[PDB]
Amino acid sequence: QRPPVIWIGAQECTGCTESLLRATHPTVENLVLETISLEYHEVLSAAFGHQVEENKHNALEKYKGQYVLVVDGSIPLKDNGIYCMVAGEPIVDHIRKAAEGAAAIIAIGSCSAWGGVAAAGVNPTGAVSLQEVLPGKTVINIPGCPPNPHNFLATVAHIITYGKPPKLDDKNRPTFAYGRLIHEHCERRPHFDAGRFAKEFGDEGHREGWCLYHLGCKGPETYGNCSTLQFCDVGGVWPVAIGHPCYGCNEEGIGFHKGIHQLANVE
Amino acid sequence: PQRPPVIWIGAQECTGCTESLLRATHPTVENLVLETISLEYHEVLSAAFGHQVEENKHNALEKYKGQYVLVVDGSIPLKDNGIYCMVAGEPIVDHIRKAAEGAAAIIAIGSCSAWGGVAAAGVNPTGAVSLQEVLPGKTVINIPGCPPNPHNFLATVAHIITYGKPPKLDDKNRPTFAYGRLIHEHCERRPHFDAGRFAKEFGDEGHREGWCLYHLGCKGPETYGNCSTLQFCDVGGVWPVAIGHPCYGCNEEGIGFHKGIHQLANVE
Amino acid sequence: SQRITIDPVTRIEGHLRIDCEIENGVVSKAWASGTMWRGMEEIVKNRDPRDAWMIVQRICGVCTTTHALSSVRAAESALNIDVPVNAQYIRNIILAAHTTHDHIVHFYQLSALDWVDITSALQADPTKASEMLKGVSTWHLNSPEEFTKVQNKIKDLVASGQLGIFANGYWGHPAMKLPPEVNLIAVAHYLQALECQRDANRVVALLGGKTPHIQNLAVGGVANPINLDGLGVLNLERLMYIKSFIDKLSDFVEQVYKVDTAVIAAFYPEWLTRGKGAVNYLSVPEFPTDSKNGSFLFPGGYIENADLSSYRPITSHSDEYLIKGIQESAKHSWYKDEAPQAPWEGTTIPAYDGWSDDGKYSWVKSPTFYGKTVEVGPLANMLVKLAAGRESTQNKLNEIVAIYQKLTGNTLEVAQLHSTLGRIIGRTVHCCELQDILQNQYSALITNIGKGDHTTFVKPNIPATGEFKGVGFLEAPRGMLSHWMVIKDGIISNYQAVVPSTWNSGPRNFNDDVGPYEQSLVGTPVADPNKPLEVVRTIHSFDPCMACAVH
Amino acid sequence: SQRITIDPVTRIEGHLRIDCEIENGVVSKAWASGTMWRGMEEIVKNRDPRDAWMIVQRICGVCTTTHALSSVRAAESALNIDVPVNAQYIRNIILAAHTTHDHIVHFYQLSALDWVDITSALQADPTKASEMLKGVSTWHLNSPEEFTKVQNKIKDLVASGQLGIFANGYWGHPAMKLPPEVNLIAVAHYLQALECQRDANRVVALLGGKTPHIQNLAVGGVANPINLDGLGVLNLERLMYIKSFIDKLSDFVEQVYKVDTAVIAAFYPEWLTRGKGAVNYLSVPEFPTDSKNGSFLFPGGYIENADLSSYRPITSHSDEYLIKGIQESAKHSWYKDEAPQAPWEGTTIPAYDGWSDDGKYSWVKSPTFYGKTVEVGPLANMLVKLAAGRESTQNKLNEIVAIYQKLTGNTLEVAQLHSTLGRIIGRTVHCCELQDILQNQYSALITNIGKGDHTTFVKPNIPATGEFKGVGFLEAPRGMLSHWMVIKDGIISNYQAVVPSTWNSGPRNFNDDVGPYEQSLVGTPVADPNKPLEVVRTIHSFDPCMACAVH
Ligand code: SF4
Ligand code: SF4
Ligand code: SF4
Ligand code: SF4
Ligand code: FCO
Ligand code: FCO
Ligand code: F3S
Ligand code: F3S
Ligand SMILES: [Mg+2]
Ligand SMILES: [Mg+2]
Ligand SMILES: [Mg+2]
Ligand code: NI
Ligand code: NI
Repeated sequence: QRPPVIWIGAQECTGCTESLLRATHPTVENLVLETISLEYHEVLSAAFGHQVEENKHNALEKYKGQYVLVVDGSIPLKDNGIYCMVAGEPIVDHIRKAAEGAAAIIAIGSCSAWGGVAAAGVNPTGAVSLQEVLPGKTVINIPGCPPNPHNFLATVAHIITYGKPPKLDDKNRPTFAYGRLIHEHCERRPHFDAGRFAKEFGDEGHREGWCLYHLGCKGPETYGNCSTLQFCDVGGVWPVAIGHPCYGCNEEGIGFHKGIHQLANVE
Repeated sequence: PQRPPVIWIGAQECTGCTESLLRATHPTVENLVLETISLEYHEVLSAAFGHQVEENKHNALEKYKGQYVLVVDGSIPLKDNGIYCMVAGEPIVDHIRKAAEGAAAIIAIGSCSAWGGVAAAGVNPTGAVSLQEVLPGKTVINIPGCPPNPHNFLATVAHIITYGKPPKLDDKNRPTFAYGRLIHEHCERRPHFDAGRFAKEFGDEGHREGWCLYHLGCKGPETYGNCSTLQFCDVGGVWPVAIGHPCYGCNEEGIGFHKGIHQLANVE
Repeated sequence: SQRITIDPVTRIEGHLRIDCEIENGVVSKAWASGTMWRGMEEIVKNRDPRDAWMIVQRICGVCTTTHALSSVRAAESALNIDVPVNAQYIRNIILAAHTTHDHIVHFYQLSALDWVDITSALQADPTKASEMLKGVSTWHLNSPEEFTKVQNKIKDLVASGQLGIFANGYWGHPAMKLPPEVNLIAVAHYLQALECQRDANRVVALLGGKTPHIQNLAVGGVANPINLDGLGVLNLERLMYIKSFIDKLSDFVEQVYKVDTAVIAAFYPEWLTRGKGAVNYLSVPEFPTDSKNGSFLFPGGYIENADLSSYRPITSHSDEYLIKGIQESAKHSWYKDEAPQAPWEGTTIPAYDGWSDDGKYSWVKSPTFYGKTVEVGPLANMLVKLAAGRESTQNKLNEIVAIYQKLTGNTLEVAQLHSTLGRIIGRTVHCCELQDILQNQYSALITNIGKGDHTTFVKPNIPATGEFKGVGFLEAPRGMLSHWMVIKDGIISNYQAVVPSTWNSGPRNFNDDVGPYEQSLVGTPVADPNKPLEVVRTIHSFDPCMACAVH
Repeated sequence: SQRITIDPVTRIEGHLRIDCEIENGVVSKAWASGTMWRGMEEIVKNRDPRDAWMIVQRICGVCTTTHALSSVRAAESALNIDVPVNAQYIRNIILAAHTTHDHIVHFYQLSALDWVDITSALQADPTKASEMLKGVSTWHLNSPEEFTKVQNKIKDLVASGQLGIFANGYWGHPAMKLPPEVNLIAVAHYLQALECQRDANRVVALLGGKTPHIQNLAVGGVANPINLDGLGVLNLERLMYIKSFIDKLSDFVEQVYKVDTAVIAAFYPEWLTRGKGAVNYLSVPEFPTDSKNGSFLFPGGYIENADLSSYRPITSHSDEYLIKGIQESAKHSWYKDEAPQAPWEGTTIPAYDGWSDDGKYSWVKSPTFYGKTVEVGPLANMLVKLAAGRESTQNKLNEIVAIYQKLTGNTLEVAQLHSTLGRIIGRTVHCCELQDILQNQYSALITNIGKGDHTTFVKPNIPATGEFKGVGFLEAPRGMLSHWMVIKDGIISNYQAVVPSTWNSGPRNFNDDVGPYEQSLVGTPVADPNKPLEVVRTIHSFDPCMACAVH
């Protein structure tokens, strides 16, 4: 028997699910066949409509107290929740019901972790975070837009393998992935230190792999593991390594708030 | 289509430089030998042995005169008239000088052929020297490391094939794309260095938080290479420092195999 | 007769509700409803034009890359910027590799379980299954041994009593027509597909900096620093790595996906006679290869009343005929302003009043082209290519038809492509032709770098006064995408996205005309109204993306 | 008689010359010669004991990891350090995964072209080839389609006129006995092998920091920082990654390598009756799992005169019987001191005087165990395991024999393992059992970390005066390895490596007794003395590593 997981998408772009299709340890096929039982996920479920609704209810009863609940996307509270309606009911209600019986609750992605892009600017739909919708519950936050999928998978594995969540910071983010500023573990720090800065994409310094601070890099104010774990498990692939500043997508008040080329505050 | 010919001669080699190729992914060793090049001589993989493989060498040197890339791993021992490495009854230095005569390009892969390496270290029992030292009239492209990331070699070969000339080289004839910068001038633990956050012993708290390894003897400050960026094995996040061990300076003459693991580097 | 609701529709991107009236076992009328809105157009407003792409990329994570690219193209359109050719090659490789991933995942992970019964696969003889593909495919992973491994995984899943994503599927449904052996073949291919799509996205990641959500674009070109001799930048070693993944895509695409497309058609030939959504089709040209945002590798055009012979070519993203035709209405949508709006003058003012069959029933707007309803996406794209006389497209379609003929003894005519299966076929053809796009553009990049051109970025200037309008067109996996940006006093004063799934999924329009999803369902036989598999088959053929449709 | 020289012997590590006297087409006498020396023992002298491992690892890059591990074990022996159990788990995973790579490459890339004729493979019927393996293997990549792809690669290579590594091979030689179909099977497996060995080394890299030449050891334990909650260190994500590669090895090992071993034996049964190198065998126990450098997963022992029933178990790396038995002579080697030397008292003084049949003819020394010649390596290691009654080893051999029986109708007895093919079989059995070592030690590590033990390193103290001595044993891919370190006034005053290929390849000893390579060749039929394939077949079975043998 494999540990049950219930995944509900709110105001999601599906990028957080799509992260799983890049994963290698486990791959998505090994995740769903070997590591977990994915009891509800609308992107992959064979069942639709009334049949998939049955699966949800069956799973909530059968696995009460045992399942991991995962939510991607923000939860819109404006106008009584009507900005995201599934089977005729506000998504906030589906989420609160599923949270009642959850052994652990995970907000995957910046949207569910802190509102993200969906809650930015004038916030048209009154989008909020999963934690805000579940004030009485401990929500594990795995931010990023989307996070490296292993930030999520290794959190789930810790719960399964050792019976408890990984250590968390004071935003309930796992320390193994979010315990340090990108700029406090970035391979271009020597260039920063020496005043060796890209000024425009395609200039000489940029073409020598210099620091991207003056292009608006938000590494100095963003917690994450983008410089170390990086992305896609091919080696050497993260925004800065490719030539673009960090935008702060992990970090509330940075990504989707500050302009790309706006300079970060350095501690 | 015809593939560009390569002749590979091992001198005082441990075979790690060849073995690097079996970790490569772009190209994989099977695609290297079937699609990218024609590997006309390599003793580790050649079906032919003895007199037959000797014929292959001679035939290749004649047929591809002026066209082939010559590659050497290992140091070349000059002490006692070359007898510390004898193949088919002749000193390896002679085989190498002969093959160099017709080479379009000449590559020392690994620290041993690049600058003598471990084999030439300390008392240097066999009077081991670098490829460049045995070929004073030739431009030798040096691809150091013990062994280098195989793509440091493969991308150099690809540049020669694709664009008809070597990649840009530094004043040690090392390709700049791989050896153009100190490891410490592109190391992700520089912030920790800068803050005085240092591992003091393996297994201590700082070490277990991924702090800088300077005080464990990291030679990143005096070693040129791409270990922090390209890293190794194409899995992501794998190089000595990332795994928890200081750079030993294996790329760099006078560092690797000279300084102790725990001896401190000079910082510029 | 009766009224059914399918909510949620699964195995799509996003939140979709489908309602159907059924009369005498056949759908008589349908409603498509996007049930989630974010207001991404409003979120991006009032910002610097350069910042838009990183925000609006988050319209969708399935069709990641596409909104980013459309956004920078829109800004470049407004500002009159000619993108460096290297930046085009890189943009093109990303889009082509992304779309490869996208299409493979759609056919297998999203669509196959409409046509494939995993339970029936347990009864298959693996050897017979393998034998069925002799002379049909040269794929190296169709052995009885492969099929046995796959069958045992299904066996173990079922035995565990934890079906998960497979629970309560349509196993045994009368519309399921594959023999056990072909069901097993499909499940094996479903699992193999996951490796191929992973390789496609490794291409994307090495140029984009990650995927989902690339981070290498700019208004003015790309952030990739081309330097063959540079450490830490886009050098020959990194390019070789990209190439190694490009080369891993073709075999699966050609020997599995393409073949399975013909196989499904062969067993479900009635599905070539239903699921027609429109008589008009639009696509834009794609993959520009010159220094002036043109010279596209793929052609675009407009087909009216299904007449390929008199289609109108579109060879430029500045084509005023295309630009001037496009409007959107919110008469039957949950927005305030209902009259058709050109997107430069568009508004997006929420006005939710609940569901009404005759009133507002969707967050999706209703696009028209010169007042007509239009289908976009792979069917449109293939038909336009056939109308253009594109030999590569006719040849690739012919290969699929040749397999179908081998299996059935029948041929396919163009008339039969205006269907659920025709739509699926168009997508497959696209995936196949994209492999040549990748080879072509990788080669172009290597060659251009060799001539000494390492330019990737032209820094924009943005006047602090004046009003400038720009449109960025892109032929996305699900069809023609357009981002419409108005700049006034240096900032975005209006932003409107008109997205392919908006065209196809949009509700009844200003004249109460029916959009493609709604039209395609009329006449769908439904054996069991409680389990309307037949409806979902047709809807899935459009590859719905509702985060896209609504934004 | 006729005199032949094979120089260089290819498809080994390092520089080897083999000479043979042939009488009426049978080898009557042989000489093995290591023709390259570096003096690695002298290079490492007069250094801090902690520095040795990074230097002496470079004895060999084929058996990378092994000299590094033996060196730290030797220093730990001298200093009386008990290695933390987590350090043992990590060392064990590296060694097991390394050896997996090593053995796979030996069977395919180094050995197969002695037995396999690529020209003949061009004549194969791929379907017949696939059919031959029904009920012999469940491997998923034995389809006719796979075999056809492989056959076409060979065809294209031959047609190119550039055979490269395949040029002037022993195609059509009378000793080549495989039918076209089995030749094609082997070439397919040769190419597939390269992916499996790559996955094995991904395991090694993630713990070692790279491979070749790991960089995670220390005198005192390992440099890996265990912290499940740490960024940039060995956390659960990294461990999961390691596990993903561990899991990818088994199927190829079990369904291809193991099966091919039986297939080669089935077609070459005469090779079970020649190539006996010795009557005595040694192996050391390996993979310690306690906190005191003991509790090995694999047993060791000494077999005398081929009598398993009376073998002597070795269960400790501190075994005085083992330690005191080992000596080396340079009577027929190019060193000055000729009398047998215990390695703590060893010298390595070069004294090259050219080749002489009756004098000195090798850079390899001549090891003895209590004055006897001994074979080390996988044959020794298997025989010792069988003598120990290790069920896992008997079961794994029985599986190989069952396949052989299916193909030939015959069984194999232990007497037939004292042979070229027995030696190959021992290596295969080792590779198979190592997969269980990997699973076992990964689980042990995860469990131990879960109990709160994150310790990895015990810092040594090294007295600045006094003279003291240590020995590090390791069961390497090619057999028992020992590093012998004497420390005086805090630095290395003597360093002697006695390496498995030293045992096997060593020349005639102090009493002119013949070592395993030289003995194994007596009786070898040679059809064509110009092309002595038969000789190379037997020599290759020992997996020669001459950088190892000589150092
Ligand atoms: S966090 Fe980013 S990727 Fe995930 S749902 Fe939100 S917008 Fe999409
Ligand atoms: S500003 Fe950005 S690129 Fe520069 S060192 Fe900091 S995180 Fe790295
Ligand atoms: S450079 Fe290192 S890996 Fe290469 S031959 Fe020398 S010792 Fe071996
Ligand atoms: S001393 Fe070593 S670990 Fe520290 S910043 Fe420099 S190269 Fe990195
Ligand atoms: N493809 C795609 Fe997404 C949709 N519809 C966009 O654009
Ligand atoms: N295996 C190995 Fe190398 C040899 N002989 C060592 O030790
Ligand atoms: S934009 Fe996001 S993905 Fe990492 S590099 Fe910055 S936190
Ligand atoms: S020891 Fe060598 S492999 Fe790189 S990290 Fe230092 S140069
Ligand atoms: Mg500029
Ligand atoms: Mg819109
Ligand atoms: Mg020795
Ligand atoms: Ni989309
Ligand atoms: Ni070796």
